[PDB]
Amino acid sequence: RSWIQKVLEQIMDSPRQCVTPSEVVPVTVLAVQRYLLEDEPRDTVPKPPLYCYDVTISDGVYQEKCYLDPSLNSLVYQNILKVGIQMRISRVSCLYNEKRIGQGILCIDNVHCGETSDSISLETPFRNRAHQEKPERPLRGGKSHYLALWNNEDPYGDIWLTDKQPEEHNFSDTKIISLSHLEMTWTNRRNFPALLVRILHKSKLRYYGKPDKKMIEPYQTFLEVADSSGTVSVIMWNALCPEWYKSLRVGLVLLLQDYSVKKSYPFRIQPVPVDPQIKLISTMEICLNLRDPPTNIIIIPEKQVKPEWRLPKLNHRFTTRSELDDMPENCICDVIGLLVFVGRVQRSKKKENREDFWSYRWIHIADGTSEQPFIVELFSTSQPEIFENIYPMAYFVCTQLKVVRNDNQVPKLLYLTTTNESGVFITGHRGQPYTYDAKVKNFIQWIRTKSDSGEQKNMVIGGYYPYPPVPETFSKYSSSIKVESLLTAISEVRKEIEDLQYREQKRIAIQGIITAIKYIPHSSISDRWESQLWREKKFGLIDHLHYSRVYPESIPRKFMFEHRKFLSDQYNSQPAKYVPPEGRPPKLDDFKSARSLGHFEVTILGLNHEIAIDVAFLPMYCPEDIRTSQIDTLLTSMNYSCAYPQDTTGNDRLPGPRAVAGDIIKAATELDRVHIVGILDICNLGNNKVEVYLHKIYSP
Amino acid sequence: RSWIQKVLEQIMDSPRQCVTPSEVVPVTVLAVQRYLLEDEPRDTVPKPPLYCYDVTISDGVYQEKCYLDPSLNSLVYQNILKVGIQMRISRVSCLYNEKRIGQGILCIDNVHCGETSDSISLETPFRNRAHQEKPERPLRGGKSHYLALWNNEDPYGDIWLTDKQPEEHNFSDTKIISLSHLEMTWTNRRNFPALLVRILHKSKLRYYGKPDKKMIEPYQTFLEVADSSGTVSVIMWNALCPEWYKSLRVGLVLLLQDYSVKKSYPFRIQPVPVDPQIKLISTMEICLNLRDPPTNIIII
DNA sequence: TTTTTTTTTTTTTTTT
Repeated sequence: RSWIQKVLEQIMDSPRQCVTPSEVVPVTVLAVQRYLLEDEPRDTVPKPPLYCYDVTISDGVYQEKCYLDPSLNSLVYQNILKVGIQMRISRVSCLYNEKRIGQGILCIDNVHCGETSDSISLETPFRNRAHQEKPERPLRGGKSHYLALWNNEDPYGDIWLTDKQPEEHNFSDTKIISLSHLEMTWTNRRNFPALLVRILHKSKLRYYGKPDKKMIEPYQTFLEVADSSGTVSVIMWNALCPEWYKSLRVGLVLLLQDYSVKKSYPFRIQPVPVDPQIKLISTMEICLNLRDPPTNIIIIPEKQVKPEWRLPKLNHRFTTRSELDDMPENCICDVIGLLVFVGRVQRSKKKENREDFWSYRWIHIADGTSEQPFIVELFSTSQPEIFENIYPMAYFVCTQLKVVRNDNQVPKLLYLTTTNESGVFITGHRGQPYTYDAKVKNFIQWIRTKSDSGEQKNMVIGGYYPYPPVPETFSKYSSSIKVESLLTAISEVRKEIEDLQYREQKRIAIQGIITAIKYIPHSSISDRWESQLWREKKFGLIDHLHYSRVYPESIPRKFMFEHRKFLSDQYNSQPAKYVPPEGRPPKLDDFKSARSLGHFEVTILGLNHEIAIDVAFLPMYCPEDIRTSQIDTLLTSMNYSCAYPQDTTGNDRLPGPRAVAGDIIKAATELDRVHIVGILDICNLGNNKVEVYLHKIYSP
Repeated sequence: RSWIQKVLEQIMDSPRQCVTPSEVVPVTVLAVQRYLLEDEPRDTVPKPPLYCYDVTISDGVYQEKCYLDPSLNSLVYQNILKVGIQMRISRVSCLYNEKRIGQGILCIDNVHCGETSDSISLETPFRNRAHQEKPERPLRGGKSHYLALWNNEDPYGDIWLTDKQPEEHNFSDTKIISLSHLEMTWTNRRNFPALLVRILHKSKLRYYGKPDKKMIEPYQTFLEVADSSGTVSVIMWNALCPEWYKSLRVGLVLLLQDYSVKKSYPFRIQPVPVDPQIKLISTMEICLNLRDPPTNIIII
């Protein structure tokens, strides 16, 4: 028999009772689906976690979906409870979903997540066939739905339908009034007639679901649509995004018929159209709510489009690196280029809610117009299939990129960022979606010229990439940070490390003195230096923090199209559901390191000589940068270009890695008893793998 | 040159080590302030004092604000260590504040307080300019502040401002509701509209800064403002008190915006106003925290 | 005592 069935029979007739199971045999996790925790008593002092998770264990005989007790949510937060792990259940309890007629829900009250399972069989049947239903929904609570395991803007599950194709509708007997006319007469007329518009901007999803509120699929997406008489902001309400979101895209002629015109929202701004001729309507807004007969939205095909209507054409503000160099800040633009680098999918905490996160990742889009790549801060645009599976050597096109500039720092910062109404599309060979635009044709011409010339731009994927480089002087660094939180204590650092969540990144500043720096030939005369101060105070340290370890996934690795899937999966966000690995995968140490140096280990003794720490120094600058003076100092972590070397062909005479390592060690030795201000980078790679890499050493 | 300079140069390179000063020269106390003793280990059976003291001993040349070892607070409880006295420091130590960029701090660890000085100079320069920063703050801690020397219900220091003046806020399109309106509708109002209240009673300050919890300006004052017939016990939190307490007098017409509404604190005792005709709303209370823009509190 | 941010809302009259 199966441990699942044994436990179920053991605790089936004692609902909501904590019962240690008779026998504990490891079970295999196969999925972790997240959803909102609702219908629980929030009066409790430890406010219930905002979200709860369902774990789909398997026992070799049957696989059953379990509801993890929210008290254990920290395990999923730190990615300890992965997919395909050998967890052992120490406590179990039953629970009946009164909103449904089914069986008990095995509740995992206590667990001991272990190691990976060598036998991950997804062919096992489901003990409770209700669990194996086509629409994958949460165990508890009416018509509940699942959210993306990490962020709230990524569509996830099966409710997100993608089967809305154009339909031929005859417009005879239809009025299709102009948007300006509607703006004039939306406060008097009763039956708002039809509208023929074209989507010009599609924005990310917005999850406004709150606990203990009678809300069903609380999603809203903002669409800007334009006709021959202006443009308006169209908003899709809950229960409509699931059916239409994955299908609606920019450039689709829609026929909205039964809508609701409201006064518009003052806390949300309407993006300016690419073509200024389009008159902007700001006093009006169109709300699309799900209706009984699904006719409120119709995707009119292009073939039916008549020039007589003169519908506005989807334009684009495509920009090239050279042009971007001359564009003021906050000047929206579009970028088409070749992905020559992709970074980890890091996460940041929303400033509004402490339990929500943004998923972002840095990518160096590049073109033939300049020698520097577009640095784009790619936040999730509710396009997980493209965002998660993005790889170098791909023609990438984003839609709405706000320009961000900072000239105070000596390394002038010029990186683009994705806006709310942005979009991501991967292009293939000649411009697939945007061939007509001349800039796309020029980019394709450059691609062909490079291909026939035998030149290939260097490619990288993943790694430790703290793009924003701290300024050259601590005063300028602190000009933005508050005085009370500017610095921390070497002792308090431990809590900072222990507070981060999956891929949450943090930057802290610590006051101390470099005591001993050691060089670790990383890839496959003096490498260690010790300070007399260290030899004296090493025996009187209260707590010597040891975080000078570099993980294999923090080393950027040169991309290889053949191992594309493996390389991508080694740096994406943790998948929600297990998927068996094709054949055997290679070793993450089997790929060449895009870096060009070995990592050092820096020991810092606090100003009071009581506490110490061991950070790891991971410079990303090549010796050519040293020779041409593209680095503020040898103790920094980035060259000014903030980009990896391209087709390195000039290291024949330049000092080798060992010479640069000796220079770095000597520079560190120059700071013997000097109170320096280190800038550390704390990133938690999940599964209790927190990397603490040094960024900059601000000397007096 | 000076005793201060000699001792500091002697003990700068040995933080958290106790060294008898090379020379013991009487030094005049020119100031004595009191602040919370957080960041100390509360695991010792003799729990360290809830407050520590900073003494601005002055030599003939300079005066450098020092730190009094909490074990010496007995000399201040009896007022034996007062301003204007002459004392002979016997033990010193160097401590570095890890939340500020600055030089070492002299840690007084044993004194022999004598008698009043014959000549006290208030014009002696400050050796360390950091000590001379106009918004005076305690030597230890990041955003710490000095309390009053003896009682905790008296504003003290430069954090307390009196610069607030009446402002002519236009009421062209300001949505002003009544207190009873919130009383009936405050659990459904996603946004709480503006208010136009008038102060009736202003309470004495209350310091709730415990040593272990990390709080900034643990100052809290309860103001009984009454808009229209209704009256509620508004309560200002955190660092809002030392920006509006020395300025707000009873009878000032306040315009509170971007506020919060919650349940009345269980042990709260709302005072009855002079006029009985008013309604004493005692179910919900408006909390005024420091919003990033300075529009939350505007007096008309 | 402490404690912040976010959106959601459907419907049968007028003629002068």
